[PDB]
Amino acid sequence: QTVGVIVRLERETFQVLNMYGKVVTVRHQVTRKKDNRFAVALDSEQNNIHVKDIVKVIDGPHSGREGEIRHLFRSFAFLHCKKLVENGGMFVCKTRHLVLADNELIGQTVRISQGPYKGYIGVVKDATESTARVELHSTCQTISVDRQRLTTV
Amino acid sequence: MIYICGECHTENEIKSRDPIRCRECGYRIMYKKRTKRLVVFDAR
Amino acid sequence: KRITTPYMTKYERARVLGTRALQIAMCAPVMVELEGETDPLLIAMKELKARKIPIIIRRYLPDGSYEDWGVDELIIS
Amino acid sequence: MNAPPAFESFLLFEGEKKITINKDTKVPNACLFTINKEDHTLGNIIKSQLLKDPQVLFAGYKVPHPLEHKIIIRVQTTPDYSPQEAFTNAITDLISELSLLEERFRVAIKDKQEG
Amino acid sequence: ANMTFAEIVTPFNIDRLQELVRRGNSQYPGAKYIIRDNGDRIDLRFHP
Amino acid sequence: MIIPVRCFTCGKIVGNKWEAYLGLLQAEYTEGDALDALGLKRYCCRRMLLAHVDLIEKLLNYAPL
Amino acid sequence: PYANQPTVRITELTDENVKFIIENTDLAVANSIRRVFIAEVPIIAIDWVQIDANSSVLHDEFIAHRLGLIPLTSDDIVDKLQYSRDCTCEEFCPECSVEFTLDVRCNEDQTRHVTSRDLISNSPRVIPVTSDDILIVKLRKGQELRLRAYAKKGFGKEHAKWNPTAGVAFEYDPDNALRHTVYPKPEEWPKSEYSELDEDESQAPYDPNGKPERFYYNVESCGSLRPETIVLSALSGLKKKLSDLQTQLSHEIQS
Ligand SMILES: [Zn+2]
Ligand SMILES: [Zn+2]
Ligand SMILES: [Zn+2]
Repeated sequence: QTVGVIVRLERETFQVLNMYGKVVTVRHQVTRKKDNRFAVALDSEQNNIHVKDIVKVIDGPHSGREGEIRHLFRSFAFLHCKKLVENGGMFVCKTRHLVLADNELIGQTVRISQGPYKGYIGVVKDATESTARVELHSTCQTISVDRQRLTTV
Repeated sequence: MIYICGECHTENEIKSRDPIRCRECGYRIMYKKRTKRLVVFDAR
Repeated sequence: KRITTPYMTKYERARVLGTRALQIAMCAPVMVELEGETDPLLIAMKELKARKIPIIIRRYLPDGSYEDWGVDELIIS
Repeated sequence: MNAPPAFESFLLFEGEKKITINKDTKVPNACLFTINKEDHTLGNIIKSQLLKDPQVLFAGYKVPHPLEHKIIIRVQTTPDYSPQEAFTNAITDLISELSLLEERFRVAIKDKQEG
Repeated sequence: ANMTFAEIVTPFNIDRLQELVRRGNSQYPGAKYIIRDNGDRIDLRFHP
Repeated sequence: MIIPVRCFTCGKIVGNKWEAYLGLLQAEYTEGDALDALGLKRYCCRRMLLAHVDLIEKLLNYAPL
Repeated sequence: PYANQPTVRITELTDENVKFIIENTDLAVANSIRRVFIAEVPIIAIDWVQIDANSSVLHDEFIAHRLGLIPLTSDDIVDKLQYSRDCTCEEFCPECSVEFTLDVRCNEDQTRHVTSRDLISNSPRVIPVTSDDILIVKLRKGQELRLRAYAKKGFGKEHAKWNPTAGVAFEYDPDNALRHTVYPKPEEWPKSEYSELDEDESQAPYDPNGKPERFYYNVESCGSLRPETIVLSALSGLKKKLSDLQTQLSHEIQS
């Protein structure tokens, strides 16, 4: 329910700064989330902002500071600032208080009910919106057919 | 699942953690039963 | 007074056609009016027959010096 | 594995026309009929029938590749006659001949049955 | 169908290469990869 | 192993004649006479019964499993 | 400028084969007619095959291949029948297919012969042609073989199992009057059954103004169709092909 950003590396623990702005001390065995570097967030003035963008904090507890975005959330953003000597320069603010400076048919036994390949049976290797690959049981090949041409067993 | 003893044709089920053995022969070769999935052939 | 031959060697033809075809593939301007062509190779050949490719060949003489040649200056065979 | 679907050796798949015409530019009155999903069965007989007509200056056919199933028939007639007209007349002549042959073959079957 | 050639997108072949990208690896002829100028490789058998 | 259904070359049925060919051989027919009796004139079909080896008899000796 | 007026003479008529002569015709028409005999006289052959259970020594597709080459009596039914890929049905229906069933359970130490007799059609109009009978596979005690198949309309060009003729003997110019062939030593060669050359010559005198004619046919059926039915359906199919081509050419020219 809540992500965290490491703000200090220690012998046996991580000092982690979370979305709430609360610095916590946690064990080595938190999970690494897949960062989304292409995520888009809106500042307080309806300007698209991405990571590594220098953004000023005009509202919130950290109002007046200016920092570089390093991580993003649905409604939070983590700002780094070398001048700030707190938590390695890392803090967090809500995004709206900133300003920029698998197909179910896969592996299913199917039966060609329409088209030149009628009669036969196969298994769906790949499936799309329109067509789908079928490994044909009958002959030593695989071919693609419209999903309209398929009828499941 | 079901397997056939290779000597006396004794159909028998075997768990996933017991060594195989014919339940009436003691034989130690088993063959899988035929698949119960639909199989079709074009006669070409 | 360029002492080298006034002819285009087959290797020079190969390199100039390949490079100009790649240039055309990179959305370069075409110095000849095409006639509905899509392949850069054919367009480069058309330019070569027109003698309208802006490349300059630099033949390095074995003594370290060199000669410079316009493509239209050389004899295309 | 690359063996073709044999049933797609005589069936027009989608976006394929049975026959197309191309007026050859080398010689006037010269046309090329490209027919898909056919073989020597129609090509040879149509070639012979076109050769029967004296108004057809030249008539021939080829298969560009046996694995493919195009046949290209070149037809050249006099400059008062369409090659398409020659093609249609040849087809009508062959169909009339085969209908006559069917009738005579039925008559022969009946004769041999009674006889 | 397996072996491939790299064609640069130009305003002449944009339609043909667009259709080839649409077809994908499943049918012949098709394509495997889109290589944009950034270097990212979009594989054309997993991203519909 | 088993007799083919048809002659490969021409396509005449031959799968209803191997057992009859054996039976006529037990009558001490010369093999040519036997094949003539079974209506096989073109040597394409005669090749079939003259050169076929019926290994299925040697294969049924094993267990049915 | 019009096609010849062919004349027919049936020399021999039997239920397995037929022998006839076509006169006043072109070579190409005769060649196309024999090509249609082998290629485009459709019949019904067991194509689709579901193995419910197999325990014979022979793997399944071997049995399916053997069942494919079984000829079937399709004299009249093949006309009203239709191609499965053309008909509108889920998989199969009587309008485009015929169901077969087979089940043999050998629990006797004596050898068993699964033959064509054991095939069970759901319509008596189509049966194995032998119904001695064709052997499909030998079975031992303890071996079963159970399956259900479907036979459908097709012709020999698609696959040789739909080939209705067991060989089409063809001849023309038996005396070699046209000299289309060049015997290096004509003395060595046998005379055809139609050649009128007496047994002191080997070639008719070379006719310059001759043309191919008097085409001799001996069409041998597998028994799936009667031979006269094969020839009649051949001519009908070739006429159908040419009429369809005329329709497409008319549409092309109008376009
Ligand atoms: Zn046992
Ligand atoms: Zn034979
Ligand atoms: Zn149907």
